[PDB]
Amino acid sequence: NGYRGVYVIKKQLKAEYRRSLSSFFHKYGYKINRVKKPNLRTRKAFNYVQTKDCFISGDINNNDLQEIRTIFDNGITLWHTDNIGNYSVENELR
Amino acid sequence: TKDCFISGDINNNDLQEIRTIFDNGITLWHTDNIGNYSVENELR
Amino acid sequence: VPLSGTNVRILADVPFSNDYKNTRWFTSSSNQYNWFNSKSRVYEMSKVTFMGFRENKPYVSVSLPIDKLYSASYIMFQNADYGNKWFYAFVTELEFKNSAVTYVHFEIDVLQTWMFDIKFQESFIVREHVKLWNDDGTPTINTIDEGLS
Amino acid sequence: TFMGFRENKPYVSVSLPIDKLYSASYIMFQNADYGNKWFYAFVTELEFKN
Repeated sequence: NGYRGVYVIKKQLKAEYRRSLSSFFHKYGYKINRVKKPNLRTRKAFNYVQTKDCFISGDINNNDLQEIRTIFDNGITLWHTDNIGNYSVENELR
Repeated sequence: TKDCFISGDINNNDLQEIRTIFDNGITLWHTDNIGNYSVENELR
Repeated sequence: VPLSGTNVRILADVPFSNDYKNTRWFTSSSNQYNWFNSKSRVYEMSKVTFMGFRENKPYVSVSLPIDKLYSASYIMFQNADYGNKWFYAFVTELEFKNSAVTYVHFEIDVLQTWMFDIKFQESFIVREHVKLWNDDGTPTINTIDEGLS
Repeated sequence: TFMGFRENKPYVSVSLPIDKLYSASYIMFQNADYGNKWFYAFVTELEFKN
């Protein structure tokens, strides 16, 4: 029946789950779980950012500074174009 | 029930209260001996 | 959202509430108006002023006994200064002020009021109703784990 | 001049009828003490006093 040698079978998830996960990643990026400085303006259209216990300093009354930490700890989307909310765009790097 | 739907000519406030009552669970009695669970409680 | 109204109408028998679990969706404002216009008018005023003042207690004074306004469920009104736009609101509570004068409390129905001004953008959909059957009679593919026995 | 004083709810007096500002959403201004720095703010509520 012609079975000899070695076979390489390549597999990927179904269309339904590709659509599902791709759309989630497009809007909310990836799970990172790193302590590092955040990516604020690396994409052409928008950057989603969610931190935990973030550190932010500056010449700011601590009250406003605390509010700002809270904002990033809750997650926020930073837009780099005037078309705010339009997620159809590619949102490629740079 | 859970998230029950109930309509009627009722101010929505009372209607909301009634939905809540069924969402929390309630026993509807059909005899005067309220609370007596010894009975057979057969169909019909 | 205005604090003085024209063409004010208090309606009976509007079947949804500020729980916002249900609403009647419309394809146009004209259709929306026609639907509300077929409701019984419990009371009407040509020109009136709204109070509250304090947040969350907005209301309109009506010259009827509180028993006569029990059927009241909804309010619609226009504002002379923003054209032919209709504002819609739930009647939330009747407050007895004087006899022969009730304070009718209301809360802007944000769905009905802004129905055609809202633009929905891409969102995480937890549940929705989807296409069930292909043209050829085959089922569509929906296999997301429902977690129901 | 800004008000909201002791009331702790800041606001600015405008000489327009409340209907003239229904589209208002945001405020920006400079301060003599902070150079050419711009301050930005949400409009949260229109109050009819006069």
